[PDB]
Amino acid sequence: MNPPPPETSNPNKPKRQTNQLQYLLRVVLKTLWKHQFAWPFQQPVDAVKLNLPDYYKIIKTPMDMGTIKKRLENNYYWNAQECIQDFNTMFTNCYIYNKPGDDIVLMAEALEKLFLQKINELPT
Ligand SMILES: COCCNC(=O)CN1CCN(CCn2c(CCc3ccc(OCCCN(C)C)cc3)nc3cc(-c4c(C)noc4C)ccc32)CC1
Repeated sequence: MNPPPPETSNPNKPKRQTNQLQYLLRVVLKTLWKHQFAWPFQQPVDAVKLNLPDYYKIIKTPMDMGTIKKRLENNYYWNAQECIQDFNTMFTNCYIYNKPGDDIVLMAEALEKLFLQKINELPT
């Protein structure tokens, strides 16, 4: 079955808002979220609904944009790099589990290229 989703809150961690984290939520995440290809990435991979019995043997660090969105909304991230790392993990998991040329891989590739375009405009 599925593991519990990644934590989206950490009560022991202090919180702050930064210009880069605001930009990651309001521009980066929002832009990817509305993309034609976003739906498969808007929530944790559900291995029982999608019938993927080996998914969590192969992918031990799941990540998805629904989790990233809640993390941003909950001020879970202290450093903007934490959020960028989660996006990268999401994309890399997709490339590891699936085969090159699969529909989902070409969708991740389009989302990643757009992610990189938006991250390039991150404010100082
Ligand atoms: C270039 O390409 C052209 C454009 N693409 C297309 O036109 C092709 N299509 C796009 C839409 N896709 C949605 C399908 N999809 C979803 C949608 C959410 C969902 C829907 C139904 C469901 O359960 C009901 C039962 C459903 N059962 C019968 C399938 C549970 C979840 N989440 C996915 C995660 C994964 C994935 C992730 C991420 N990492 O590894 C894997 C595995 C893969 C595919 C996924 C299909 C292909």
